[PDB]
Amino acid sequence: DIVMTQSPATLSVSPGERATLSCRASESVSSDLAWYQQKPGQAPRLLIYGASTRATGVPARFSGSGSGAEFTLTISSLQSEDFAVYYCQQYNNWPPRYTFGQGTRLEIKRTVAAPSVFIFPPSDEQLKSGTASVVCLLNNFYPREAKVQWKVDNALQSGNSQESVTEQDSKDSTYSLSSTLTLSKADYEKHKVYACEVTHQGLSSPVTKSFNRG
Amino acid sequence: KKVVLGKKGDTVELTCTASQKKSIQFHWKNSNQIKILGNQGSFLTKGPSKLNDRADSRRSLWDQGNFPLIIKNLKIEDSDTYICEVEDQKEEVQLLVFGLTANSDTHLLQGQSLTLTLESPPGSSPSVQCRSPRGKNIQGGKTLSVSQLELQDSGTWTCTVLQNQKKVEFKIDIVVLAFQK
Amino acid sequence: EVQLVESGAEVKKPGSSVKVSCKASGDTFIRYSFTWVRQAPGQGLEWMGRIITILDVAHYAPHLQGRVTITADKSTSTVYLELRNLRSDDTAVYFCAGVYEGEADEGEYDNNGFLKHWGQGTLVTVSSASTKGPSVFPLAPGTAALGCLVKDYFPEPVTVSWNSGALTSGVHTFPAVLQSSGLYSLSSVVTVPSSSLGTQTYICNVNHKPSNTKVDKKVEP
Amino acid sequence: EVVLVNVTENFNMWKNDMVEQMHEDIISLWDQSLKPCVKLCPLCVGAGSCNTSVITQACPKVSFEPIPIHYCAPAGFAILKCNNKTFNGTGPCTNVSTVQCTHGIRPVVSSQLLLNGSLAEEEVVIRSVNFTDNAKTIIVQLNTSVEINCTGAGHCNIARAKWNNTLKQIASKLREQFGNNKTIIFKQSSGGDPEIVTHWFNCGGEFFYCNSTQLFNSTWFNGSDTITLPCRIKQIINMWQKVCKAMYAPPISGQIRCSSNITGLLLTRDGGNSNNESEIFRPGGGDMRDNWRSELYKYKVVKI
Ligand SMILES: OC[C@H]1O[C@@](CO)(O[C@H]2O[C@H](CO)[C@@H](O)[C@H](O)[C@H]2O)[C@@H](O)[C@@H]1O
Ligand SMILES: *[C@@H]1O[C@H](CO)[C@@H](O)[C@H](O)[C@H]1NC(C)=O
Ligand SMILES: *[C@@H]1O[C@H](CO)[C@@H](O)[C@H](O)[C@H]1NC(C)=O
Ligand SMILES: *[C@@H]1O[C@H](CO)[C@@H](O)[C@H](O)[C@H]1NC(C)=O
Ligand SMILES: *[C@@H]1O[C@H](CO)[C@@H](O)[C@H](O)[C@H]1NC(C)=O
Ligand SMILES: *[C@@H]1O[C@H](CO)[C@@H](O)[C@H](O)[C@H]1NC(C)=O
Ligand SMILES: *[C@@H]1O[C@H](CO)[C@@H](O)[C@H](O)[C@H]1NC(C)=O
Ligand SMILES: *[C@@H]1O[C@H](CO)[C@@H](O)[C@H](O)[C@H]1NC(C)=O
Ligand SMILES: *[C@@H]1O[C@H](CO)[C@@H](O)[C@H](O)[C@H]1NC(C)=O
Ligand SMILES: *[C@@H]1O[C@H](CO)[C@@H](O)[C@H](O)[C@H]1NC(C)=O
Ligand SMILES: *[C@@H]1O[C@H](CO)[C@@H](O)[C@H](O)[C@H]1NC(C)=O
Ligand SMILES: *[C@@H]1O[C@H](CO)[C@@H](O)[C@H](O)[C@H]1NC(C)=O
Repeated sequence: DIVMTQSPATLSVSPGERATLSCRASESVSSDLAWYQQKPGQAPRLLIYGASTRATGVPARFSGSGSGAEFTLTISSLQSEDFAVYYCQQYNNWPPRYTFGQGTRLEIKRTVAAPSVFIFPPSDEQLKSGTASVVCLLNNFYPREAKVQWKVDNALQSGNSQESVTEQDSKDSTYSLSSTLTLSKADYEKHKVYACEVTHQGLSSPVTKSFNRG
Repeated sequence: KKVVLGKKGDTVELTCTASQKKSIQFHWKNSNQIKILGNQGSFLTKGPSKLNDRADSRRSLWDQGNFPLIIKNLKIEDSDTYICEVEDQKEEVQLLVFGLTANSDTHLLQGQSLTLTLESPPGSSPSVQCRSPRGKNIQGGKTLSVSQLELQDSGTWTCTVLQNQKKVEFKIDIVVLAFQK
Repeated sequence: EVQLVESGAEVKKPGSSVKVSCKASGDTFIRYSFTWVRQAPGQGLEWMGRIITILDVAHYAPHLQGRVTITADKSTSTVYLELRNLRSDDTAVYFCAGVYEGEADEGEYDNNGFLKHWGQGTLVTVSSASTKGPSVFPLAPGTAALGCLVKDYFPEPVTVSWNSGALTSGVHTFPAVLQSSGLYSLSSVVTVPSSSLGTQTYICNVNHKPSNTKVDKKVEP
Repeated sequence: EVVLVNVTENFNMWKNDMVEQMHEDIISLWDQSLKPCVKLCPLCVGAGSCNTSVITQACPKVSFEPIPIHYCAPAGFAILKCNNKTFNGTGPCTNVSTVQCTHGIRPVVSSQLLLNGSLAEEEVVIRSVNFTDNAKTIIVQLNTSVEINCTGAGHCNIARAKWNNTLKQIASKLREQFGNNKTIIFKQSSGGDPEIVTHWFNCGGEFFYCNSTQLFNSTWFNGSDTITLPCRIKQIINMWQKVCKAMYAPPISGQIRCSSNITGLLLTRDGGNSNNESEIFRPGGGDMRDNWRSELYKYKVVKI
């Protein structure tokens, strides 16, 4: 099958500046190439088809070029509503076996902002049900990349936590992240100090937030 | 000597079959030799008849040696003798198209009259019988009339037209209003 | 231009089949081709197949060939996608999409492979899990952080507001994670002035439509 | 080639196996040459319901350009040729010879107008299996060619003076067949499939559908220098080989040009019970055997 590859995976661009997105095909698809924009929770939106033709309702600042196996989408000056994920699609083959690239996420480049870190012990009500969830919150940081590690009695934890990250904030362009450590009530009561250690470009040294059970 | 009865506004399929299961040259004409429809190889042709806009066949049947004349939205004046000419052979069928309507499309009162009028093609001698929901039976020729409707006549009447030993059925919805004393 | 409206979310056990629909309004149906594209959580778009509506002929992606059928009902201007022998990895949002092909009724057909018009999407969750509402636990509190842990529900989605919609500033409701139990979990947090903790009451409102469950939870120091 | 002295041979162009043979040959040529992106064919009988056979395949854009075909004697047979310059194709031929092969015949597929064929040597000739039967196609063979120039940009041009001269000659021949007091009227196709209602042909590998109303709208024995026919190139077509639909890819050339010579026509007469002394003729065709018949009428195959 025809494999479509986009680069980079993530593009960080300051508001009002130019963005250039790349799409490569594993073989020639001529000019049968479309570009789509997709925002979180919405359907994709057609921007460009035939490699360079703007669809109706698409502003002139969007421009597609290329042919064969190499294509580019250029956004001349990024507006707030242009930050989104972009996909390329080839539709050159017959019988039809159309394929999409894996997307380029275009996000807002801002100055580095360290996270504010908070820790939440399990509630008494959840403890009553036999489970202990411990929540570590990293609030309003940039860039998105962060490292969170759980230590219980200074023992490094593995395989008992899950992270979730918000979409980029529409007002301040930051991200937030939760890490949740889950153990049974029994295991929870077998240890003393619960700590999440946060590593981030905005921090000189790793930040630790902790509590002792009870 | 085939006779087919049709209902005004409905669709009728007139059959024509060949000896072998293969697509060959066929043509439908009317009694005045006006061309209705036929084929040229794998293509449909339509002639300068009054049925032109409403005539068609089923090409998916031609390879099986069946060449129907399908007439949609039947009109009374479509009544005629139609001839299918296929492999040096003529298959004849007389189409008779009938229409049946009530005197009004509006709701009627108990004790009011209902008159049904059968629209017929020239030369036809149809007899009609209509039966209301309560079992009230009326029969006649061109016009059937009930003097006084009962509340129990409200609903679907069923009318059977008899022509050339064949029959066609019309259903007509009649509303008769209830009231309080 | 055509508007595409899809049918509602589906929840299926692995092995089941699903049939999703998409009603096309606003233009002449047979002049459009229609395509189904799906998107698994956190993943990209996957082309599933496309029907040449006027010809009633559909073509499918190789990886799905055999268990997918795309049909169209010209009488109701509706396009259907059926996916058989469902696997948990068939969990995705399924989009109906389409494009104008020219005066198809007069034999003009561009055979366009791009997609101009899109439906809103239909979530299809395929899982061994049974529908159930969440447990809601407090995440007790210059600036203070507090929240609600919304745990052990199925399927997606769940909706969260604070103080019946009167509080939106500083709120972060995280995307759900799928736990090893096959049940979803998320947290909703909000930062508020510390001085407020002793006067202003904070309630998270949690709505899970699939189980018709609704929970309000007061979060206190 | 070799004249048979004092031999009289009966010919029947309407029952000629050479026509059937050529037909099967051209069907094969097209099936191997012009492949549809999608092909849909009906399949019925059994259980009750009907079915549709669907084939999807690569459909390369190719420029179709007919090459002349020569038909030589099949093993065990001889080809006889009628030498009579004006022969109606059905009856005894007094001047007949044996030939090794037919002349070169370009297998042009089209409706309404016969293109790039052979001209009558003497006067215009009309042929039918039964002129009295309004349902039977009339094959017209011109004695003078008329250029028709078509472009993928959406039209065909024909010289109005030339076409009008042609019509007069055809009408004269038709009233010579149907009655000298007959008014001859030409009218547009009365309806049916697009491939039959329009002048339909293939040019540069594309299927053209040209509105021929302007060619068939005159009254005889009762304008502008160029007649310009509006045309449409289509991707979805009704196939001539059998009852199927095919879809082809859109054009890739921006300069599609063809210039052909009209050398004949396929007409049908309205007929019908009328005391009126006029005859109506409309462009016809569709059965490509008539196209082959227009060239093969003077040949037959006999057992040696
Ligand atoms: O049919 C699978 C086919 O689609 C591609 C891209 O066109 O990948 C899509 O589907 C994958 C599996 O569902 C997803 O993981 C991916 O994100 C999505 O784009 C090809 O990779 C694959 O051959
Ligand atoms: C018969 O036709 C041939 C042409 O093939 C011609 O040469 C010959 O003179 C004709 N015979 C007669 C009797 O004229
Ligand atoms: C054609 O053949 C006929 C006999 O069938 C003959 O009398 C006639 O001369 C021929 N036609 C012409 C114009 O030579
Ligand atoms: C065709 O010509 C032949 C003579 O070659 C003649 O016998 C026959 O009757 C003609 N047919 C018609 C209908 O003119
Ligand atoms: C063509 O035939 C017609 C009779 O149909 C005749 O009047 C005309 O002179 C002929 N033209 C030529 C070039 O022989
Ligand atoms: C010729 O056609 C007429 C008109 O339909 C018909 O009456 C006649 O039988 C036909 N002649 C032959 C020999 O088939
Ligand atoms: C058709 O084109 C030819 C050249 O190929 C030209 O000689 C002729 O005049 C044209 N005929 C028209 C436009 O009728
Ligand atoms: C052709 O048409 C002209 C008008 O365009 C008409 O006057 C004439 O009689 C017709 N005959 C010939 C041979 O041009
Ligand atoms: C051809 O053009 C004429 C005159 O404009 C029109 O009446 C007729 O319907 C057209 N025929 C078609 C579209 O086949
Ligand atoms: C038919 O021809 C007449 C004159 O011969 C002309 O006035 C009229 O416009 C034509 N009709 C069509 C449909 O082109
Ligand atoms: C059409 O015939 C004329 C006269 O014989 C000739 O000049 C021209 O080359 C021919 N055109 C084509 C396309 O065969
Ligand atoms: C007729 O022949 C000419 C010249 O050989 C060619 O260019 C043209 O394509 C032919 N027309 C058709 C429809 O085959």
